[PDB]
Amino acid sequence: SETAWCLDGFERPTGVNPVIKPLPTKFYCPMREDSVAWEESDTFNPAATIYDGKIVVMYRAEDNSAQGIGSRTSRLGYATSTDGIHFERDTKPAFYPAKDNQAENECPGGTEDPRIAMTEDGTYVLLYTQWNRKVPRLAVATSKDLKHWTKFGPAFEKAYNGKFKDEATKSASLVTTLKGDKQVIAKVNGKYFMYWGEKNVYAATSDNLIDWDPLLDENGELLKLFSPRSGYFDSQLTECGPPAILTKDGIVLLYNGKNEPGEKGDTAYPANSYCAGQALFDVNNPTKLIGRLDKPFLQPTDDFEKSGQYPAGTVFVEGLVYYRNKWYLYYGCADSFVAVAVSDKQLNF
Ligand SMILES: [Mg+2]
Repeated sequence: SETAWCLDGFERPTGVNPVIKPLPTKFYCPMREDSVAWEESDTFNPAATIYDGKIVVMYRAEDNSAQGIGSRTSRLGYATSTDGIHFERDTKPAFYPAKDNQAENECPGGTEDPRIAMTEDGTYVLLYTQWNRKVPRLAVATSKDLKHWTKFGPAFEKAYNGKFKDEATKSASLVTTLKGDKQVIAKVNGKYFMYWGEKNVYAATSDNLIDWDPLLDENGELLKLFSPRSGYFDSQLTECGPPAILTKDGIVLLYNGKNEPGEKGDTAYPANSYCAGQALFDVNNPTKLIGRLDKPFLQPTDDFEKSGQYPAGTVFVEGLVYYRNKWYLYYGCADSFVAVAVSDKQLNF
């Protein structure tokens, strides 16, 4: 099969979704200095990882402090599961804006759209968006326990004398691999590597997981590994999803395509909807694109995927774990809920 390399075979378990919905839970916010209903409006765009024998989903939670996409405060919840479907949720968010070293970048919009991957020595590396209602910035935090976090600030703060420190950035997929059943961050040609971006798929390297250097073209502009394309589901945006997976057949990148309305999109899919795709890069040259799905492997199907805070619908893939011999894929549903799909497919390592 020409698509044998992809991680497909996903199925929504019958009747279980969504697995995380909003709740009226309160916590004392150090940014507001006030008790806030931190997950009252929408719970979506989740990171996922494995810690202490369980699946952990860290979901993007929004309060009702305003109406409109990007108008409120995002904080990350902490939910655990032993079956991938039923979650036990903390009442206090595990990650949030505060009067800390990142206050200016994260106030008042908070901390959005997390992805998590883990090093071989057990360090969780969180890539997320800082939102201060001016510029979204991709930033890095680390922890050993997913609760005691150190914030290191924007991923591109230092690179090339700060060239990109005030550019709008988000949505990063670190390269990982499986060593046996254990999913860990993997160097490519001696460097840590990630795919990142929303408007195109860009990349960056690092020696230390915190300071990242975006790949550039000959003019010193961001190198576009691939881009939105006329006539396909990913015709307006190509936005990186969960961490990438280095297999024997290439580096697999799950990503989110936004469909251009009308004839320059794929009219098989709803206008403006986000449906999930996959790309494949060469293991030795990780900027060399060697595969890309013509059609999405996941699309809005249930009513809470087809419309919500985002009216045109999303299945926004962002968390992915290998647990109890299966893949559990966590995705945002129309910027409003978290859902799971499960696959038995075994990739080649
Ligand atoms: Mg093999």
